[PDB]
Amino acid sequence: EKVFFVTSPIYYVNAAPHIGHVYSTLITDVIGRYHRVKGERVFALTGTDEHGQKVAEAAKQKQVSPYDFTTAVAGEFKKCFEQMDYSIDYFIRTTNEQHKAVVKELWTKLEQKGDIYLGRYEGWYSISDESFLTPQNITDGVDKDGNPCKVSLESGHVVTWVSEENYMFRLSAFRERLLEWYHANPGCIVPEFRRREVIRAVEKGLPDLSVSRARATLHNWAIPVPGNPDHCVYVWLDALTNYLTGSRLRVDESGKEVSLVDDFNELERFPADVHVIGKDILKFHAIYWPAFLLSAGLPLPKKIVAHGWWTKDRKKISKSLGNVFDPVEKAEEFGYDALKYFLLRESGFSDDGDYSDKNMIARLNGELADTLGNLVMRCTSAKINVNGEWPSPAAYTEEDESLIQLIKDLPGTADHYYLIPDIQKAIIAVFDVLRAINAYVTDMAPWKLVKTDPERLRTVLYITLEGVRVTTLLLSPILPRKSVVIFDMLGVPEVHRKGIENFEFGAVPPGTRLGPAVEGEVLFSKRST
Ligand code: MET
Repeated sequence: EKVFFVTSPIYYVNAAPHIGHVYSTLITDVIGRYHRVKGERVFALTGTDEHGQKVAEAAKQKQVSPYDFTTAVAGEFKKCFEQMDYSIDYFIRTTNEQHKAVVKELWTKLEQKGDIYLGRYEGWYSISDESFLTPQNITDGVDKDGNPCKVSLESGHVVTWVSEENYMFRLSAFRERLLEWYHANPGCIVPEFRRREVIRAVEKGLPDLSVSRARATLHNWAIPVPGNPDHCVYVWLDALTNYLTGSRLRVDESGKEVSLVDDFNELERFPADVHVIGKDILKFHAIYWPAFLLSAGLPLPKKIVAHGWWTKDRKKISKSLGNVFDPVEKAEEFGYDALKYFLLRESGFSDDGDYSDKNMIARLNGELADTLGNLVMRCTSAKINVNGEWPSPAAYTEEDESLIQLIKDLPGTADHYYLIPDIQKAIIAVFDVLRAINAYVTDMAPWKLVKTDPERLRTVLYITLEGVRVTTLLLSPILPRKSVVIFDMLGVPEVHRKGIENFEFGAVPPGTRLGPAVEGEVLFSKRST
């Protein structure tokens, strides 16, 4: 029994925030939310990666001091995530003094167990990705302007040769112990094919890792290696330590950090239950990170879910090349909950998704408006629900027991998808049941039963309300604002809107009064063809 701990990756602050970071954090936010809906202590963590050469030089380009720059951008991030209506507990910055204490404390652990030694790194490097790459992983390409140069195959960004005396981590010694972990825990990297990638890599062989860099190279914009001011710590070790730092910070209601604890157990968050990340940063989390943690004798995480990169109208995203995709703007256009749904629904973690205003409307009209929207407006109209209450149900037909089974079985299958995690599958799961409820309703024809057979209408309405309820509960994390509006319409008491107990069918007693119906309001609004 522990605080469920879920992360988004801390984002480089070299440019403004955009869909990549928003999507990543939404997943994190959703996973966190669901576990809270369960009624569990949760700790969600997003943040910014502010040190290193990439950011140091991005500051230099705009021609302002990095101290000013990083605080400026971090602000654009805090603003945007605040606009997206997330429920992240704390927002972490690698410039934070408590974080340094941790980073240094972690360093010394690695040093005291003798897994750090002074060496050299002579090889390729991407500043834009802050990644060490072998000659096999680089190719010919084009300079930021004219000239021929070498680029990364992974990312297409320029690589420079580096020949520095660095401090070296014995990553090569943790190959065998990594492969046991990949096996021992064969659902610890999601999705499965990304797990096969990681194993295949570690199987080939692992070099040692440069965990320090010549102070000059970095423009002194990093964390000093303990005992040697000539060096600074690899921006990635710095960043990967964010998870441990955040696990150790007591946090006030205003959201400001108020204290760094000595030991990770004191807050019961570490090790992270889930690390949400993107495909592009897999090796750091799936190879380096566990190797570090093993070295330092800390526990390893439970799950790492890597996702893909987005597009718009089948063309990659770029502010400069004619195809932008501003989430705060599209959220203001179509609705914040609606946009989150689309992003979570349209593409699963094994896929590089495709937004378009066409499909956004298709799914908004088809699913949000027509499936779910009509269902809540039906079972709560004056027309069908003449007493504005939860009716007491008569005897159940087999076709009733049929639907009830779905509704009963739904929580458990959604629990699994949410836990994998596979948020797409979980949404579909729910909607299958919503579709099933709209069939049952069309078939029972309650509009007609209000005059023919009120004793029967009681059993239909009840099942429909309880269906809509349980489905809405399990969509809570996806549609946080709209689920509340739904629950209000239904008149579901606040105690019943959360908690594992209210997954069970029949948790709201009959006689429960519905919410006051406002005439002007709809739940979802259709858009043009
Ligand atoms: C601690 S995970 C770091 C992620 C990295 N800063 C990025 O934005 O890709």
